[PDB]
Amino acid sequence: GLGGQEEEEEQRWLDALEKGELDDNGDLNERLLTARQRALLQKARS
Amino acid sequence: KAKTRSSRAGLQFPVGRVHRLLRKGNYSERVGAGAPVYLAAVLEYLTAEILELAGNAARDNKKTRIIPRHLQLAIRNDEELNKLLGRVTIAQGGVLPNIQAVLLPK
Amino acid sequence: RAKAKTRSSRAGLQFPVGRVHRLLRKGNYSERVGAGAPVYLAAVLEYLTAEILELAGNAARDNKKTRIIPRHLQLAIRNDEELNKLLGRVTIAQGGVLPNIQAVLLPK
Amino acid sequence: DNIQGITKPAIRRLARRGGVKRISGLIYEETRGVLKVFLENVIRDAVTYTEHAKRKTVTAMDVVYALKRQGRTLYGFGG
Amino acid sequence: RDNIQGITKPAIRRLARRGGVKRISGLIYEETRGVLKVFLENVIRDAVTYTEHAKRKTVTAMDVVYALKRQGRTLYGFGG
Amino acid sequence: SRKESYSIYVYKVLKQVHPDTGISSKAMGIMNSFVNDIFERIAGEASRLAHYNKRSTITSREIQTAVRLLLPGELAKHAVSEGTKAVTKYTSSK
Amino acid sequence: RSRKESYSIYVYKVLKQVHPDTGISSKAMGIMNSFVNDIFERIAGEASRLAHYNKRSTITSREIQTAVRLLLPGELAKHAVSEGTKAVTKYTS
Amino acid sequence: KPHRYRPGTVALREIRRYQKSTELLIRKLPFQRLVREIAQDFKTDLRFQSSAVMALQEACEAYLVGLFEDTNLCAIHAKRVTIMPKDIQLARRIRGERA
Amino acid sequence: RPGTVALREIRRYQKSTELLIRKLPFQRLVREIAQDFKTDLRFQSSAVMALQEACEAYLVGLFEDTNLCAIHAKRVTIMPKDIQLARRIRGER
DNA sequence: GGCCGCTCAATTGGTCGTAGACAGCTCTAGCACCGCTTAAACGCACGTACGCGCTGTCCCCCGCGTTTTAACCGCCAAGGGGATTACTCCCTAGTCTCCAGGCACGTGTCAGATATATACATCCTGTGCATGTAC
DNA sequence: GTACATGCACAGGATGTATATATCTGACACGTGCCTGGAGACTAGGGAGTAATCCCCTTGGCGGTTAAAACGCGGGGGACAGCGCGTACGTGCGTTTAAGCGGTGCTAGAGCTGTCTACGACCAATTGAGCGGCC
Repeated sequence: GLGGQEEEEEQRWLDALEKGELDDNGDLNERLLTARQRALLQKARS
Repeated sequence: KAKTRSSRAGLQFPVGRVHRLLRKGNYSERVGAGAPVYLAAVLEYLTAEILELAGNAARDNKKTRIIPRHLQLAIRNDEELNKLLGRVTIAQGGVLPNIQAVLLPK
Repeated sequence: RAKAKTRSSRAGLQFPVGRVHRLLRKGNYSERVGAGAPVYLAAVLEYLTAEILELAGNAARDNKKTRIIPRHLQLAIRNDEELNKLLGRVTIAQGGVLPNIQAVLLPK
Repeated sequence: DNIQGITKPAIRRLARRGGVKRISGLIYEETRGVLKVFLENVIRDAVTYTEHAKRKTVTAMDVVYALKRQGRTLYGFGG
Repeated sequence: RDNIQGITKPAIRRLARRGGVKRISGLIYEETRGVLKVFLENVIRDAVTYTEHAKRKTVTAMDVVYALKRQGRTLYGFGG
Repeated sequence: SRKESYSIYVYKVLKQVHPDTGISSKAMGIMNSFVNDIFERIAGEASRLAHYNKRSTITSREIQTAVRLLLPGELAKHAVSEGTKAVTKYTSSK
Repeated sequence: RSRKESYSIYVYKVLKQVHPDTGISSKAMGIMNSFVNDIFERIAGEASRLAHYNKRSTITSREIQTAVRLLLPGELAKHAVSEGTKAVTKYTS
Repeated sequence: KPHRYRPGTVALREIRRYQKSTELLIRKLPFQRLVREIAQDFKTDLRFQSSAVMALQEACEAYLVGLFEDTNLCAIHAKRVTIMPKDIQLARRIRGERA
Repeated sequence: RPGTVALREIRRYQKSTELLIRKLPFQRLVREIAQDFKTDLRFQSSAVMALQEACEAYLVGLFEDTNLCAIHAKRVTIMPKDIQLARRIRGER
């Protein structure tokens, strides 16, 4: 079945782990933010 | 003709039910007519915001049915929800994906 | 007909059963407070007050002072494995801290 | 003894979710004491709410209220 | 203005010595001032909102004690 | 009997926020328990705030301060903004 | 004019019942007044929840017995329950 | 595919798999049977609702995850990648959870 | 000798009980931190004392737990990296 | 150079004054607490029915005992960075003070907001059924 | 490739509601007097600064044993029916607590007398090192 796409997500994230090219949490869009989150991002930009 | 306190104030949250819960919870012998409107609006805002973030996390994981995991992603990403909910636990929510640094290979 | 006796004296307590009933009924802990409630609660406050004062007294007397000061209270809470759980996150004004050295610091 | 039923693999998984890279062999036993003393708190509180209700049966509310009193609130079961 | 720096090095040194540490690495002092400023920031932010609620210009010892109960870090003796 | 609960309002908010989206009965259990917990938290703090002033009444001011005490950060400001907007609608509607 | 309404006389009586020679500084009186008033808020607070979680209106001796059984640690629970049962036993005769 | 593998790699793969998924790690019946031993020491012949014994499990696994996650942090701070009982005792004492 | 006068000093401040922070620096620091929550506030003298006791107790409690962190790392010397551990696993940040 | 007897410059001793701070009154007055009503609604006792939880019989994938082995801990050795400690010099924290002003408290008085009695209607919870999402 | 779980359609009872009624709480403007913010003068305790030096932590290196990962074996965890012990309800009931209005006990404030410790200072004794006498 289509589970080869989720197996490819595992292969992509392991290829990036063998390369060592990742965030400090090891994990791999402003339009979608709440008005509060826009205010917090504006507060981070100031 | 009547109009519900909820629909008059413009909330989807149940102002009448909040009024009874404040009156019958013995939080006081007297409850102000504004108090359950104001409280319903805050419960609504919190419920709208925690759901908006969960729905975004669900669609970003290509599912349309919100399940406890999506709430746990929403709550633990945004630090003001993570401070509000703090120490509470979500049934079958799991944990926010986080391989700690230094363990992460070189 | 008249001539009262205090509900404390009828209970056999030093603690104020009247005050406790008045506070339970006005505090909105419920719309109703049963007559056994303030009696029983007054006894519990008296017991915990007796325990913490008795240990404070011993701590003061063993420190050779005839008077309780916040230090002798703090040294009575922290030297009891039970009260230190009950008061596990209280600060005592002017209490200081339980005297203790971690053994890895202790010299030679 | 049913506490030895908390399997060595179960504690591997249950710690691996917490992100530990490597276990040490003493953890598999010592953790059972920590789980047992956590349960031995919430059960005695939950049973206390249950006996107070004059129930024979421990309900979901009897344990969720114990967890709310322990300051470790659990959502999703009951309310 | 400068007052966070006014918590003296010796004051933090004594305050740690009561807590029973033997040696302080010198980066502790500037960092500790940050922690203490965060703790007062939380307590004062709470206590000021109790004070504003009471329509009152003065922070009383009860308002800071209630803020400390609100944070689950209770304090006795200062009233209540 | 009746299992009195928030479920239809929570769902009615979800269809206002993301009209396509659906929600599991486990998530409805969470949303009920979350609303009930926030509610008991806020009303709990409002009752203490009334006692500290020796008032009887839970007026709307009592909720405003309980909200800016319990909610953190900018979330507190947005909640208070929603509350003051809501009471403004209600008192303007008569 | 307002009144402070403390427990000071009662805690003073209780000390004098167990260390008859000993004194209380007004600072230690303050600490004890807080401790009594804080345990009262904790017990009565928990008794209220023990009513709502059973949809009873009242709080009675068995609600406070359960509040004690939860709120206190080890030996202090069984001691406090012994004291409360003594007091209501005497009061009901 | 390979033989013998590279140690530590299957641990990192396990972390990803057990963080990505929310199933109960403790097998249900061993826990369902454990809870009744803790019950017998304080009330005989108790009866448990089907939800409640599982709500205890959700609280336990959320507590143990929420302890190993701090224990890991003590080990990393202590110049190790391996957790040990001397970390667990410490994480508890710093949380105020016993001693 | 070094570290011996420090170890004798610990015994001196654990037997002692008075405030370790200078009043006026703490008095100004409370007002300074208040300014951007509200202008023009008045502080009751006893409130600043209560806040000071809360802070000194909190800091002592943090250093007591920080000592455990450094000693767990086989250091008798505390470092910022220990404070970041203790305040993390307290759940405080 | 070595012994001892007056001088006057030397500590160590005992009785007075006071101030902090309870302590025990010692009122004394004002206010909560107790008693004895009458009333009404909560909780109790006690049936009855139904969920619901024990205690029961099938079964695969997980638990686990054994095996190598390699990477991490713990140990040790060396060394320079850095915290202590020991003074030194200065200043700002502590204090007590007085003004002098701000405002927390209290009291008299009001009105408007809220409890609550009750009659309708519309909301939403239990059931049933349709159909698409997660697996 | 499948069907269990959500999502919509419907009835109906309970609870939310509009309105009138009565009132007490909270808001307001008044004064009393408390006490906090400012700003000052002086001492001296604590603080900033430095130089000197010890020893601690950091690092790098090593060997040992410990956990990981793989493997085959087999046991017990996961998933389906039967009994009956409870848990939720409904009713009828009476005991319990509230409300209300008095009278007295007691508790708080204020003030006082009183120790009584505990801390300096003065008053009055004495002890000794400082020295000359003598041969």
